Amino acid sequence: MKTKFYDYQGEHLILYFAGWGTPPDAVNHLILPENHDLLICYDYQDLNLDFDLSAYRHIRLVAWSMGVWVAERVLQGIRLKSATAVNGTGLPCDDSFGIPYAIFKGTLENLTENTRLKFERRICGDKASFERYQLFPARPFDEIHQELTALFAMIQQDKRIDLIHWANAWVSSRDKIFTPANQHQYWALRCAVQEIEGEHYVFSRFTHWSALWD
Repeated sequence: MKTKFYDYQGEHLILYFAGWGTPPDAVNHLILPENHDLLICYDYQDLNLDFDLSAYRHIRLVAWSMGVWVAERVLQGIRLKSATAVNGTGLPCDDSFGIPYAIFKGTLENLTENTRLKFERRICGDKASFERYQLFPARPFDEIHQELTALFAMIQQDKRIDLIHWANAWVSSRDKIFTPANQHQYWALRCAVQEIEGEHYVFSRFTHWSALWD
């Protein structure tokens, strides 16, 4: 996978796992706590994370959408200070616990630049939110298409769960991707759940990283 590393000379690390095909810039507006570096992880063509986590004292994970499933594999066996899921579950292609199969598979079967934009409208909700999201630099179509191909294969072949344990989960009330009922069904007996009014992309409602876990 790809990374973007921010050296703020921190003792601690915030680890952000992006959604499938999403722009890393979608979290630039979040203020970091003092004494924290940031590592943005994305482009899940594979699960290789070429980065040394060892120097950090505390590592806090924030994973959005399909990033939750990815983070469970990448960080299995790594001690985390906290792990926060944002509109994502351990079973991302799942009629009960994730994105319904018809939607997940349908998205890949029909994926074009045009349907990509329609899917981003579904992720963002209203037109104004969608248009704001379009100002983030878009990742190349061929890259996000290959990413979904890779994710689809991996997710179909590996339905393991609870590879790490989560501290809390945020669930958007109008999420049209991971439906709120499915998110609640997954997280109910696993971790604290925080409901928030919003859409699958909900980072726009936050100003500070730390609000996500504190």
